[PDB]
Amino acid sequence: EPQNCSAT
Amino acid sequence: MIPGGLSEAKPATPEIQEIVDKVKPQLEEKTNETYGKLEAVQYKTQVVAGTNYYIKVRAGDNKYMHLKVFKSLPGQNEDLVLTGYQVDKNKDDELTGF
Amino acid sequence: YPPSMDWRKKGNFVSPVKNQGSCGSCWTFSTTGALESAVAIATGKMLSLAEQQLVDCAQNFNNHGCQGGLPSQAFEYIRYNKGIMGEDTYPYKGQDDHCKFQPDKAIAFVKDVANITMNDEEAMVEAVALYNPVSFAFEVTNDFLMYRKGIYSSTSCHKTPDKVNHAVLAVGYGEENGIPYWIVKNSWGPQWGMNGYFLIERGKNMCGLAACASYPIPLV
Ligand SMILES: *[C@@H]1O[C@H](CO)[C@@H](O[C@@H]2O[C@H](CO)[C@@H](O[C@@H]3O[C@H](CO)[C@@H](O)[C@H](O)[C@@H]3O)[C@H](O)[C@H]2NC(C)=O)[C@H](O)[C@H]1NC(C)=O
Repeated sequence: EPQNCSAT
Repeated sequence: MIPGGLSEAKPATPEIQEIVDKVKPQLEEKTNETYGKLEAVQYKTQVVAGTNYYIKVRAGDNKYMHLKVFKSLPGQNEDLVLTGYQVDKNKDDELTGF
Repeated sequence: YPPSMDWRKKGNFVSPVKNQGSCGSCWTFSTTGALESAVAIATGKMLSLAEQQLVDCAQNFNNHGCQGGLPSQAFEYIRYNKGIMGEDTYPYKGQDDHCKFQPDKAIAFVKDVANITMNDEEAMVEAVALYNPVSFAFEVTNDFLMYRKGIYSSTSCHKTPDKVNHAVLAVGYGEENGIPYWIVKNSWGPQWGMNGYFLIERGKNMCGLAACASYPIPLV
């Protein structure tokens, strides 16, 4: 899974 | 709420206001205008090597401006700096990076 | 893993402290930091990678130049883009410019990217201890600004991925009198804190140290 934090 | 981005919009505070009053002479040394009262309406913060305030200032019946001030880091001796300013803004125009 | 770790001590594996100014490029400074260290650790070449590259081009990996970004994504940029140049060839300017990437000039490569699970602090502890300095983000409250020395603890921040706001480089870990900490490289010039460095309390996922951290595997 892509790092959710620096997303939106 | 990414790293290095801008915080959510928050209402203006007495410190923010102060920032706009300390800074108002600069907006003027550049625009060569003479604004009346500039009222801190809302704001956003951004973490750089210091802070970058993005202030939505209400100044004129229903005339809003978007000032951008960079507050230094406690370290060295330096004041607030008007590093940018958008004019002709609305009451709702979202504050943004610039 | 050892009670302590510190790549600076181990060698010419950590670059000088960099200053990032009034641009929201702090993420690019984590990225360049990690990679530099990786390369050095893996080869002995201490290189100073260009952050403007990331400021001007990472756009596709969900970053936004001076108004933010994440290192994992930055790492992907470096991978897919096929390299990243260093300072002397793509000077740091702090503002949003349009990409000036030049392929025959890239000096550092990213083969794969190690993503440390969300909120998994010990995995950071492992990585930093066993492989590289880890790039990371956390909530920075005003307290943090004053920082000068010691171990920065906070009851002000909240360890949630809804407000972390500053990427940094974990270059080690250690212990002080009984409280555990992180040896961290910042991107605000050497004058701030302990010569560019700061020490946050370890073990509590303080401010979200472990929220969205990573390290990169260099193509070397
Ligand atoms: C580690 O975290 C990073 C950060 O979120 C994740 O990055 C994503 O990595 C994928 C590969 O798994 C990238 O896919 C590539 O996208 C480019 C963009 O068009 C394209 O050339 C290819 O289609 C390719 O699929 C993706 O760009 C990237 N996403 C972000 C938001 O940066 C990564 O998934 C995580 N790694 C692991 C092993 O979990």
